[PDB]
Amino acid sequence: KQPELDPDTPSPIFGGSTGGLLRKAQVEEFYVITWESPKEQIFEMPTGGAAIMRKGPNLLKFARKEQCMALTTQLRSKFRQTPCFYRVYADGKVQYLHPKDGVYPEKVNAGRVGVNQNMRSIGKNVDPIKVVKFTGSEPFEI
Amino acid sequence: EQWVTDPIHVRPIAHAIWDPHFGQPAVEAFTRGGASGPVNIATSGVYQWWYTIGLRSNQELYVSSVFLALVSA
Amino acid sequence: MKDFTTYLSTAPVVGLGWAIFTSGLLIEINRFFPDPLVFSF
Amino acid sequence: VKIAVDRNPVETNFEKWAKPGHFSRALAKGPNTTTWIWNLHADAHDFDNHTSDLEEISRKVFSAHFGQLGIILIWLSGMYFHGARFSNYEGWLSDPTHIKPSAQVVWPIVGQEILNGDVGGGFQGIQITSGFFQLWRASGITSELQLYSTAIGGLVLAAACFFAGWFHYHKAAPKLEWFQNVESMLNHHLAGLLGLGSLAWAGHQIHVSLPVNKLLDAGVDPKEIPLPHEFLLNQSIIADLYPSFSKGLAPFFTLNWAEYSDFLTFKGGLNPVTGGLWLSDTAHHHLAIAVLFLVAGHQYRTNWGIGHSIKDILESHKGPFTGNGHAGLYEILTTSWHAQLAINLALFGSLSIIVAHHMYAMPPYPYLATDYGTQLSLFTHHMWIGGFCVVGAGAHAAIFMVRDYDPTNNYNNLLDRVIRHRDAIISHLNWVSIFLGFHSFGLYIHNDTMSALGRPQDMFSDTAIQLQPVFAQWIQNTHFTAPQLTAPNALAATSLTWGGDVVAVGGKVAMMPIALGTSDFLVHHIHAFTIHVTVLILLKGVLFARSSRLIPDKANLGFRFPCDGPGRGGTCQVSAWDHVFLGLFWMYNSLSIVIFHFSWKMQSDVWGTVTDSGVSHITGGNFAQSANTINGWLRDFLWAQSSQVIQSYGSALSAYGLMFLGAHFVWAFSLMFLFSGRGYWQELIESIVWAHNKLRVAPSIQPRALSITQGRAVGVAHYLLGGIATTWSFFLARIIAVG
Amino acid sequence: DIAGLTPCSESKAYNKLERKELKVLDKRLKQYEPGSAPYLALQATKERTENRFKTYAKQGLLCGNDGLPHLISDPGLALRFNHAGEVFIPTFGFLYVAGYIGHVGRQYIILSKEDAKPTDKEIILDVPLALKLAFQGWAWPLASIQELRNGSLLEKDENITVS
Amino acid sequence: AHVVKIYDTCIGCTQCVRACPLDVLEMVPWDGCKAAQMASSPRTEDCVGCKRCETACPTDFLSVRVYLGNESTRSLGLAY
Ligand SMILES: CC1=C(C/C=C(\C)CCC[C@H](C)CCC[C@H](C)CCCC(C)C)C(=O)c2ccccc2C1=O
Ligand code: SF4
Ligand code: SF4
Repeated sequence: KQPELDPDTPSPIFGGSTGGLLRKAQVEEFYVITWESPKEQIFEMPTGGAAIMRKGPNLLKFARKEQCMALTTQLRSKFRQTPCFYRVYADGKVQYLHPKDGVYPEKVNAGRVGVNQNMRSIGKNVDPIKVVKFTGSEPFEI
Repeated sequence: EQWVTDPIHVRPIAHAIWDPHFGQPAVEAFTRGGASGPVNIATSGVYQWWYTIGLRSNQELYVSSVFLALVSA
Repeated sequence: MKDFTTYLSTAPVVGLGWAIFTSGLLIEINRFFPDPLVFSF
Repeated sequence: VKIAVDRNPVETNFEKWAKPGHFSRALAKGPNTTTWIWNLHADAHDFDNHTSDLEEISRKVFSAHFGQLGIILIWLSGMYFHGARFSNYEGWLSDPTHIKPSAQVVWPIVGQEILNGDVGGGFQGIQITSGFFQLWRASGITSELQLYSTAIGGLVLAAACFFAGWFHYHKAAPKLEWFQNVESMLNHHLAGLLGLGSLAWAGHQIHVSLPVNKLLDAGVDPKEIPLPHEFLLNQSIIADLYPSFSKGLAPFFTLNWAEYSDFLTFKGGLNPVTGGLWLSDTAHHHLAIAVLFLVAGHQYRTNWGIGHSIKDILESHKGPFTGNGHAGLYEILTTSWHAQLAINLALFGSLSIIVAHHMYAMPPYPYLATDYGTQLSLFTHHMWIGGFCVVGAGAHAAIFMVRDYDPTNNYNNLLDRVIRHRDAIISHLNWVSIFLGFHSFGLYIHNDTMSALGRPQDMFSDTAIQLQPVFAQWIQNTHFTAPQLTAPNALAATSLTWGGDVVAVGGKVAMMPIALGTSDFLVHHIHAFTIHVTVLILLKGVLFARSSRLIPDKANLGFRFPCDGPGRGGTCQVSAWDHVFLGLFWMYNSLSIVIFHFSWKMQSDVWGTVTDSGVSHITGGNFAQSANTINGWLRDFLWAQSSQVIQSYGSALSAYGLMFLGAHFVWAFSLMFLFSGRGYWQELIESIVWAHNKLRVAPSIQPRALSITQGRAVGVAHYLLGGIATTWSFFLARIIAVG
Repeated sequence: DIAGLTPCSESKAYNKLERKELKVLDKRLKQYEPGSAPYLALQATKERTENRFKTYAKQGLLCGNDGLPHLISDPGLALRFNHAGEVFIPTFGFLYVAGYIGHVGRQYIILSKEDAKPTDKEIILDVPLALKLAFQGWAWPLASIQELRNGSLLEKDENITVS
Repeated sequence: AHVVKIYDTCIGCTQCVRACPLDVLEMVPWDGCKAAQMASSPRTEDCVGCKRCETACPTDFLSVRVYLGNESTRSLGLAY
């Protein structure tokens, strides 16, 4: 069960910085991350300095998506902690992205069907002949 | 006209200047011709090519300029 | 001694030994033979 | 604090040389690509890249220090031995006024002997602008027989220095406990290395002030001058020279310092006949330095409960705004060598430039003020060294922040507070640089436009509309009225650059006061602009190294990387290495502007020959109404002063023109690298490799083009090389034909 | 007479340049006594300068309206005259030396392609092998032509291309 | 956006995913030797085009190639 975003979640103790949180975050979108973080500890922020983190699930949020994938990968690095992602649009609609499979896209989950791929040797593509349409960047099969 | 008669004693002129930024010495420095105010020498080589083909009047130049404007339109 | 002779195959050897031989030879030829600009015949 | 070394930590053997790149396990496997060699070269000194053993890193650094000082001592010995064997030092010594210094004589091979300029003294050779003859004259040297022994001593000391390096690396390799003795390192550098050396050199200048001040400046031939040992021991001699001696050394025991006035004297200034300064002032200054740096090295608790350590002092400094500051800066320094190196190079280059500024207007030697060439040489040399040192400090700051940094134990609220507003500083300095560019460079555009439009009465000028500074003039006023008003015991002012009294030695004015007008105002604003832009580059490289607004995962990519990828429109020159790359160019620009200002001021409003009626300078005062326009720098300074560098093929100065053209060449050559990439070059190498494989002559090592980082490195290297070499050739061929 | 140039002895500008150089040398040669070192240095310099100007004018080298020597590089003008040494034989000498060098380097780089890790041999050379091959290449024109007729230098199109 | 493709030349090393900074591509069934995974691009609204996935892909020739397309707020990495 992919968990959905929950407002009114406490935040880690930190002073402030000058990264992100601009006009884009108010009228376009903002991204959210949540993760366990037991054993209240010290961590580093991708757009700031060092901060403390209580035990129990805690939630953060930033401006760009990579600003949270960096934290997910960090959490991989040291102690096995398992955060998640969230999307937000102007209408308030929320979308869950990472990890949809729940098993961290680097590992397969029981079964799905992927797109944007073709069974052809590297190269051996089509010459610019018969490619006058050019459809932006061709999938070569659609 | 000042070029066809004695093409050795004179030099070409390209266009004039209405720039208010020039000072009094500037108007006195860009006045090689003497028949008008500040001017600029003509380095296009158009006098020679226009006189070799045959031209000794400014009206003959106005005519061609109007003709070229018409063909452009 | 062995590792030293092996070390003596790198930049600090021919590339130094070479081009030292050559600079010396050219300088000596230009010193004994002062100013050539054309062959004897 | 104690000593802690290990016995035979690394056995001495020529094996590890047979495997280049052993220090990097990635390189030790083998050179399968031509990039292997360049990485071998670019990483041999990268001690913290070999392994994370900071003990081994500290040992490597403490050994490379001796490795450098050995070369330093062999260099000084080589200078002394050049002065000894082949030079006109005796001829110069018998007649310093007209004879010029020469210590290099070329070999007759292909006509290069023309470089042996006729300098007199019965000897011909290459003129030297290093300043060793004037430095040696202040030591009572009378003949060449002394420099031989001095060079012998220097070479023995250099051999012993390499010995000590090998000893402390392979026989007495210390531990981190000894290296991290900040208390001991300070109280022995500050007190011992500085105080003891200063006291020894002051005692030296005190007992060598006889020849220079009295005998050398009385027409006495150096052979006629009694040797220094004949001055030291005989009490009758030092009683005849200075009456303050032979008293009995009584005033120094009871501290009744009243009779010591013939050798510790405070005068200031110089005689327009003696050319140089006096040794008594330098002796008193060195005694002051010795006492000061010896007492200062005694303000730290080490063992016997006397004093206070550095950690307690750092802990007892906190304020309302920051709070809990200076928490782990002691560990900041004791942990990484890069932090200490960056902190040192920070003000090391700045103090080098300050030494340049204190040398050009205060020549601390005899018979060199008239030598208009040595001053420019040393001034520009030290300023470029200072610029490089400052840029290197900017680089090593980011180096520290990359490898040796973690805000957990070295945590400090000061550093994180600086980081938390790392963007407002950059934005405001951007705005300030825009201000200075529109307000210091646009003025030259306005002046050119006004001079071209035929309105000279509207151009900025000391005659049309004055824009000269007064604050610097008020500082010069406070220094001028300082004697007898705010400096009672003082005789003269700080320097003769603002106090009239045109001092001339043999026609050539040794010193004339320097004016400050609209031109100096504009040029100092240009200097501030360039320096602020350089600091902007360096600081924006240092801060945006751990994290940024675009790429958060920036620390893992390291310190030396060209980019991240052509994504988000394009990422290029984002690493701190690239910011140091650009800071090198900006330091070049700033230092070049400053040195051109120096040269042209000194040649227009300072230097010249004095006639019966006043002084006739080199140039006819072309500094007033030429600096106010960019064309002026090409009107009377660059165009005018370049005649010698291009007209010196007929004399021994042709090598200057050769270096001139070659530096132009290498500069454009650097442009080649700076404007190109690798794709084109790699594919061209591909086709060339095709051409090779047809005859089966290609190499086994895969020939690849240079790395992007190495491409930019070669670019900047050739660029600064060409620039500095061209400017060197110019300033060194122009100043010989005018002095 | 070729190209309007005249033999370099009959050039008034050439002799004027020689006199100019000698005057410029003597004006600062008169600064020193005949016993000191700089004087002997200038004496020897003048010696080999006069030798420059004397030895050039033999077997014929054309100087132009400027009096300076001008090399003739066409075979055929160096023939039918005496100019084969201006640049005709130096061409063959450089070709010989460059052959020599390339031959030795190629045979080295080939004989190293057989042992394990040849890359090492390119950063740690085989000094005795290089010395042996260095003293065996001065017949390379013989070995090159017949190694060409042999075919041991043409690779039978087994290399990496893209097209 | 950025048209990303994955050819049949692949071994399923799971490296171009533990290297992608934006978690764009997935790895779902493939019939391999020891790991048996193949990469796929189900979504591209967040792909910036950094070509970090092309550096870690050890396939010769590369299994993934980013066809550079048009830019957006996500594709330009704009926090504003
Ligand atoms: C030409 C060029 C190269 C190619 C650079 C090369 C090929 C440097 C190689 C030259 C060295 C000096 C080869 C010398 C090595 C010799 C084979 C052996 C040395 C000779 C001995 C006698 C020492 C780049 O890599 C590059 C990168 C980024 C921007 C622009 C450029 C660029 O313009
Ligand atoms: S280009 Fe960058 S963001 Fe896009 S799929 Fe590849 S690694 Fe991920
Ligand atoms: S990185 Fe390349 S080879 Fe590896 S799983 Fe991804 S597409 Fe396949």
